[PDB]
Formats: sequence, C-alpha cells, structure tokens
Amino acid sequence: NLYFQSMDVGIVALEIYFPSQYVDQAELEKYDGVDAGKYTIGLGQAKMGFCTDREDINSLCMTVVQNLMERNNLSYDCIGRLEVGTETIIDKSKSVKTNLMQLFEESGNTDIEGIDTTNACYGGTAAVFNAVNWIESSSWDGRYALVVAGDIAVYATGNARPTGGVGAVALLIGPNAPLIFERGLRGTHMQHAYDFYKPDMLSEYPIVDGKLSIQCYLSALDRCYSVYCKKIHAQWQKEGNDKDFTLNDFGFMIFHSPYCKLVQKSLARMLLNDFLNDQNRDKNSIYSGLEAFGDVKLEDTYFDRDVEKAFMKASSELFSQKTKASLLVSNQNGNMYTSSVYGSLASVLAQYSPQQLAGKRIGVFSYGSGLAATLYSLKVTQDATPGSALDKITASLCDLKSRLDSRTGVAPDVFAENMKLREDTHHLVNYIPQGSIDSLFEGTWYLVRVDEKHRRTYARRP
Amino acid sequence: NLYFQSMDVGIVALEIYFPSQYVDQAELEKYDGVDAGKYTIGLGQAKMGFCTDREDINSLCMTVVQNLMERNNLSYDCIGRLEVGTETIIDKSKSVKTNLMQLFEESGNTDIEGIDTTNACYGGTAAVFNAVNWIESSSWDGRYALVVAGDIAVYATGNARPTGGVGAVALLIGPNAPLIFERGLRGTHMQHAYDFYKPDMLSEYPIVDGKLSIQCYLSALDRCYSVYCKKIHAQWQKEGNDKDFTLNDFGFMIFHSPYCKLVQKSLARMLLNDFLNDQNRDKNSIYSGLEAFGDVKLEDTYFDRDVEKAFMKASSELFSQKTKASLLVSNQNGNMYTSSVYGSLASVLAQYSPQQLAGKRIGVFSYGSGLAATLYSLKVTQDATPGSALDKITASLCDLKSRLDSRTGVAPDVFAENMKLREDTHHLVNYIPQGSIDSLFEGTWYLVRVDEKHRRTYARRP
Ligand SMILES: CC(C)(COP(=O)(O)OP(=O)(O)OC[C@H]1O[C@@H](n2cnc3c(N)ncnc32)[C@H](O)[C@@H]1OP(=O)(O)O)[C@@H](O)C(=O)NCCC(=O)NCCS
Ligand SMILES: CC(C)(COP(=O)(O)OP(=O)(O)OC[C@H]1O[C@@H](n2cnc3c(N)ncnc32)[C@H](O)[C@@H]1OP(=O)(O)O)[C@@H](O)C(=O)NCCC(=O)NCCS
Repeated sequence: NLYFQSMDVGIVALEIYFPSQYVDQAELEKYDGVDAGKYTIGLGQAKMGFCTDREDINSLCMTVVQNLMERNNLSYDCIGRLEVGTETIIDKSKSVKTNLMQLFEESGNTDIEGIDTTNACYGGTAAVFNAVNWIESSSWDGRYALVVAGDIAVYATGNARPTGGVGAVALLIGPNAPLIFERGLRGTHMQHAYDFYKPDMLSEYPIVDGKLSIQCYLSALDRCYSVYCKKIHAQWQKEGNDKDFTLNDFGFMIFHSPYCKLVQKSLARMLLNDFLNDQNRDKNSIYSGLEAFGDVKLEDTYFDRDVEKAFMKASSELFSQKTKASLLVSNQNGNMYTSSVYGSLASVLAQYSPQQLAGKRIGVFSYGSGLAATLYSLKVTQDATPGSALDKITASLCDLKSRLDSRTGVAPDVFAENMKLREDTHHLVNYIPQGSIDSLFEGTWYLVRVDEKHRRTYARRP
Repeated sequence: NLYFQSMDVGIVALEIYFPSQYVDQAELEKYDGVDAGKYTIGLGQAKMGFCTDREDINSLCMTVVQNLMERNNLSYDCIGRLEVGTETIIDKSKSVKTNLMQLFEESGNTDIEGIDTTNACYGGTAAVFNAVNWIESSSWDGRYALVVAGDIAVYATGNARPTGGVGAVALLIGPNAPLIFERGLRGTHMQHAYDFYKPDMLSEYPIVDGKLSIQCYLSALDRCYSVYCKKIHAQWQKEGNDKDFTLNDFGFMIFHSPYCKLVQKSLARMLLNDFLNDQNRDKNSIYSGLEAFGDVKLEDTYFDRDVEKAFMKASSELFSQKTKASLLVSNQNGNMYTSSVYGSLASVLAQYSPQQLAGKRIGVFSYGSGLAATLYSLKVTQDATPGSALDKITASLCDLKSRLDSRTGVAPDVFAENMKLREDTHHLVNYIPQGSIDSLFEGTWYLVRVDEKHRRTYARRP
C-alpha cells in the first residue's frame, strides 16, 4: 500500500526491431490496380514492412532482446522474468520463451519465470501486466522483468493485405522507472467475439470479418475508457477532487494501430465519449457546433458518418497534439500486431524531448481481436535532466525515423512473390532459406535451416 | 514484507472435470497385441479417458469453470482475474479465455484481467503463478483469481498413445486460503529443448523424442529441486535453522504425471539427490546398502538401471506415504497435460482427512517440455476443525474415486475408431458433432456446431 508507492514500477528501457525492407503503399495501389489514395489516404498508410524467408517469430524476438541487452550494457544474470506476447504461432506447445533461453545459456541464468501468452494483438500488454504484477509480488527477487512483443502480420490477398506489417518491441520493466504505470487504472474489457481469428491451421492467414473488427475495436474502446474513468474518478474523489476525466487529462494518447485512419477515428470516438458524458455540452466551447448530436447513443453510431465527420473535425487539434506523432511507426511500417501499440509508444519517445514529456500522462489503449482490451496509463517522471532515465530512454529512440528511412523499398511484384512463396513454404521442413543475410540490419538473428524434424537453427548477422 | 505475510495467498477451491468414458489399459494391451503388463505395470496405467466429438478445449474449460462457480455459490462479479493454461490450440489468435466470457456476459463483469498462456504441460502452473502475483500486486481489487488448466492429450499410434488422457482443473485463488503458497520458494528452470513439441500444423499429434523427454524431465527435476533447496535453506537460515532440506521435509510430494512409472522413478530420483547431498550418507539408515553409488554423478545416471533399481527400492516407503495416493487421477484417467499435476493435488485432497493434511508441506513439481519447470510448495493450514475451509475443500473432492468409477469403459476398437475419426475431422468446418449429449456428465458444456466460417457454438447438458 505504501510498499507499492515506493516502487514506481515502470518501463526502464524500450527496444524496437523491424526488418530492412518494405513495400511502398502508393506503389502497392498501382500494383493492385486500385484508385490513387485508397491506401495512402483511405487507410492512412505509407510503407509496409515485410520479411524474407530469413526471419521468423523466434529470430525477431532474439534480435530485439539481444539489441536491448547490448544497448543497455546488461548482464543476462540481471533478468528474473522473461515472457513473450505474440500471435505468430509456429509451434502449438513450445514457447518462443524457451527458444530465447539459447541467449541465456552462457550466463547460467535459467531461473527465469514466464512463458508465452496469446490473444491476437493484446498478448504484449498481457505480458506487461504479468511483469508489473510480478515485480510488485512476494516472488520478485530484485531482478528486471523483460517483455517481448513480436509478430509477423500477413493477410490473404484483398483489402486487408495493405494492413499487415512485422516487428518486435522489448520492454525492460523495473522499479524507479521513467515511465510509471499508474496504479489501479486498468480499464479492461473482454468479450467472446469472432471479428478476427486464426482457426485455419493450413494457412498463415486469419479469418477476418472486417466490419465486425472495426465495431469491436470501437465498442471495446468505449467500454475500456468508461472503466478507466470510473477508476480514476474514485481515486480523485478520495483526494477530494470531484472532477470528470476528459481527453485533456491525457498529455498523449496512444493506440493499437491496425492502420492510421482507424486511430484518427478512435481519438474522435473518445471525444464523442467526453461529449456525451458532459451534462453541460452546450456551454463548453470545445463542443461548439455539435449540438445536433447531443442525443445520440454510442451503440448506434459505430458507422454513423455524420457523427464521425463532425468529431474528427472537432478532435483534429487534440489528434495533432496527443496522437499523430505516435503514428510514425504505424504509418511507415504497418501493423505489428502485439507490438503495434508499443511502436506507438516508441514513436512518442523518439520525437519529444524529456522536457516535453516530463510529468505527462500517456494513455494507452491496447486491443486484441476475439476480444481482449485494456485502456491504462503511464506517468512520465519529472526528472528530465541530462543522464536521467528519461534522457536515456528518449536518446535510445531519437534516431527512429532515420532507422526507418535506412530501409530499402522493394517493388510490389517482388513483394507479391515473397508472399506467395511464404504461403508455399508455410508447412515445409528440411529447407534452407534463400533470402539475403547481408541485407539484414547489423546484429539481426536469422534462420539458418529447418531440419527434417522441424527443428530450427539460428545465427546472428554481425 | 508484512503486507504479503498477512495475505496467506493460496488455493481456496479446486474443481476437476474429466469425460464420462475411458479405454481400459489391460484391454488396450490385448488390442495392440503387446505383452500382458506393458501398460498396466510398465507404464503403471489402468484407464485412459478420452473425448467424443462433443467436447473440445473450450467446452472442457467452460464446464470446469461453471461447475466450480456453482459448487461454491459464487457470483460471476467476484472474479477479477481469469486465465487459461493449455497446449490444446484450435485457434492461433483467439484465446480460450475470450470464449469463457460467454459465461460472464449475464453478470456484466467484463473487467477481468488474464488471457491464455502456453508451454506444453507447464501453462497451468504459469497461470497459477500469474494469479498469485496479481493478488499480491497493486492491481488486486479484492476479487478472486480463477485459473483453468485443461487439455486433450492424444498421440499418434505407437508407444506414446497409451500415455494420453484429457481433463481440466479450475483453481480459485485468494487470500487466507487453506493451501498456502510458500512464499519465495519457486525453484524454476527453463531451457531450449526439442524433447516434445507441436510444429506440425496439419496434425493434432506432437513430435516426441521419447528418451529425450524422460531425460529432460529428470534433469529439470534435479535442477528445480536444487534451486528450491537453496531458497528454503536461505529462508530457514534467516529464521535460525541450519538444517538441510530433505524429502522428509515434504509431507506430500506431487508431480506432473505423464504416466505413473515415471512419477515413481522421479521420487527415487529425488532421494538420490538427497543421498548425494548428504555428507553423512553412510551413517543414515535410509541410505543403508547404497554405498556403492556414493560417487555417482546425476548427469551420468539418467538411465542407469542399477541406480534406478536401488533408489526405487530405497524410496518405496516414501513413495507410499508421500506420492502414491496422488496418482489416483493419473492411474485412472491418464495424462491431462497442464492439469495433470493439479489432478495429483486433487487426488491428495480426495483421500486424506483435514487432520492428516493439517500443517503439512506439499511439494509440487510442474514440468512442460520445450522446456519450462518449477518445483514449488504449498503449506496446509493448521486449522482442521469441523466446518473449516480445510474441511470444505477436502469434502469437495472426497467423491473423486466414485466419480471416476461412474464412467463407462469403451472397447479398444471403438476407442481406435474414435481416434481415427478425430484425425479426419481435425481441420473440418461446417460440421455438427454426432456424439451423445445424454452420455455427458450433468452440467457439461458441449460443441453444438462448427460453421462454414469456423465459428463454434456451445450448449450445456442439463
Ligand atoms: C480495415 C479494412 C476492413 C478496410 O477494408 P475496406 O473497408 O474494404 O477498404 P475501403 O477501401 O472500402 O475503405 C477504407 C477507407 O478508404 C477510403 N477510400 C477508398 N478509396 C479511397 C481513395 N481512392 N482515396 C482516399 N480514400 C479512399 C474509404 O472511404 C475508407 O475510409 P473512410 O472510412 O475514412 O471513409 C481491411 O483493411 C481489413 O479487414 N483489415 C484487417 C483488420 C483490421 O485491421 N481491423 C481493424 C480493427 S482491429
Ligand atoms: C514414456 C515413453 C517414452 C515409453 O515408451 P517405450 O519406452 O517405448 O515403452 P517401453 O515398453 O520400452 O518401456 C516402458 C516401461 O515398460 C516396461 N515394460 C515393457 N514391457 C513390459 C511388460 N510386458 N511388463 C511389465 N513391464 C514392461 C519397460 O521395462 C519400461 O519400464 P522400466 O523403465 O521401469 O523398465 C512413451 O510412452 C512416450 O514417448 N510417451 C510420451 C512422452 C512422455 O510422456 N514422456 C515423459 C516425460 S514428459
């Protein structure tokens, strides 16, 4: 109670990994023969990262883990919990976490709690919560928790294909952190839904109910925001503060980003929530011109274009200040599934100084289809001095745009053939990848071979 | 540290579910045309539970959860964490947890942390630890944690098939419990191994390296017990107690049970550890006659039959007192994968009075191939009085043997055809199970249909 208060448990370090090639969305429009703007404006997407046959879920996760450890000058004996959130499943029993133990062998540190945890795009967040809970528990042994969220997002040909991507994020979690989980403020919602699911074991691709997935994302947002607000209101009331939480109480607001347009719609949806919750709508200058919508219900408006147009316009400045910068990775790389929202976090840390971040609340909406969601928040430390934790974490990401721009664009036809071959190779054993090793970023782990018994071997590109 | 001391976090209720049919191992021997005793003595197995087409991982988990909630007169509003451990994967994205939310819709309690967590036979224990950590964290909100471990264990034709099984266990976890997690005593070991894994997406069956699987189990046991002993020694020493931990410090010792014989070997393996760790072996009467093995090394004796024979004989009384009773569910139902060790816990609770359990330490070895393992312990309350929580939890399981005996034996050829049809139905969509609803135990959830879009619908047998 005062024990938890001392700890300031949070994110101490954040490492992001994405492959060295992408397909350009304007080029993909031409290739797919669609009208100009359908992807770049309609979806709001510029470039989509993809993998050659040299990278898989294990190599992505090994890559981001080792890059974090080296960047941060960490011994492998300083990790007490290691866990993977993913929905890229290449083995139904053997966890990615057990594969990652290869990296820990030389240290002899094998007493490391955690395995893998999966529900669509939400597994990273699940692992984060497990890590925080563990640090705060009787079982914490003074060591860091390490969370890895990683995924390869690929869709069948059609209108979902432009919304894939690939990436991994590693989060080092411990006490006295610069980005502190705001205690007791997890607004969670889970529900039995078939919006997006992967029951077809013969294919890498999901079954997607596109329209239902949008409705589920938005209804989950409504519910999570309401639970989050109820929880903060109760804390505030104890402290003698009877005000209502609104978007202005977030300094930044980040989202799981399937594509940028939905995120812009989602911030507008949060404003609509604020609007409906304020009994003094018609006397607040923030809501000027929205009087025609005073009586609408959330459940009736998931696809109401009038409400949408009005609230996107009314939230444009809030979107620019709180959310637009967070979309760097999404716009330039696509949907990284479990790591997407953490890519949005990385994007904020990459583009704002410690002084611009100090003391701010970062709202985090994490969604996974099926469905599981939580809106939670982080509080940034007030220490923005040089050499501070906040300075180190921002300095660790300030080259993010430059890293993204160092990738190579690949023509849509070449990308398309990569996808086709990936399908064809999906169940294959006794094979050796043919993709370039040299084109991988420095320090990237890659697949060497899959043997006749499905066992995989990895090596590190120097 | 006084915050965690007050809590006495532990298991407050334990529900087990198994299907209503099994195949008899003596009949299976005759069917497979093997020598009499191969299964019943060699593996130590009497009966193996199996499912008709009416049950799947979702239905098993729904069944055990709702049975627990009803037995215990619990509101669905009193659950704050719900998580599933399993390795029975019928969807690569959509968690069993999200399916379970069907049961919580009526109450409106959707703010429930947790999803699914997987590594082979270990996922149940991972979820247990997540639940305990959560209760002890800043995020606990006063509600119970509920953990569900469930699986369908099936092997291809051959020497592994008699070691399958099926079942689920739900554990209700909260403060001031009758079975208390002994704090700070998790002896964990994880390692990158290919002993048993499920990379073949076209088949329900695992790739098993049988010999490697036994070696990995035993080496993991050695390491886990060593870490466990190191941790408890430090704890005792801070309290003023300098004694070495031995098997006599466990009142009961329970194990993940792939088959009973390996559990018997495993207790013997633990006594071999005690033997080698004891500097006065030759003066202690339990080790009398074992002087020839004084200089052996653990890593050289995984399949040494002389060591095995000697330590099996020497540990026979310890086995009878601490472990034999725990194998009721394993012997009568087979390997339940993630729930196997919790079935062994259930078996101890089913067969011992509160007075016989009171104050005792229950050692718990949980293993999952790949591999992840932990040896931990529970402490039973000293309160064995009439109407006590210990009275309550034992009373909830004392009909376990009669429940097992109420099942129907099915002939091996019928069992074989069930398995064959299961393989053939594995990827099928747009189908309606043909198995009997009336033969299911009262209150069992079952599969109604899998539609053309792979969506599954369930109903409950009254
Ligand atoms: C998201 C998804 C459903 C969209 O597919 P779609 O709706 O068939 O694609 P459409 O092209 O019809 O419409 C998408 C946008 O492009 C706009 N658009 C279409 N052509 C355009 C053009 N030439 N220029 C500019 N915009 C254009 C549409 O108006 C729409 O935007 P709006 O809602 O702001 O008006 C599909 O990508 C998908 O299923 N993705 C995977 C699941 C997912 O990401 N779900 C999100 C919730 S998790
Ligand atoms: C466990 C497993 C490896 C055993 O298969 P197997 O070794 O081919 O079966 P075997 O018959 O050779 O040996 C099993 C036992 O039966 C004994 N046995 C064989 N015939 C017998 C008979 N007619 N009467 C009595 N015992 C007999 C063997 O001696 C052996 O026991 P022992 O080690 O105490 O001497 C196999 O069932 C398997 O792969 N299971 C799945 C993996 C698993 O559960 N692993 C455990 C670790 S997780």
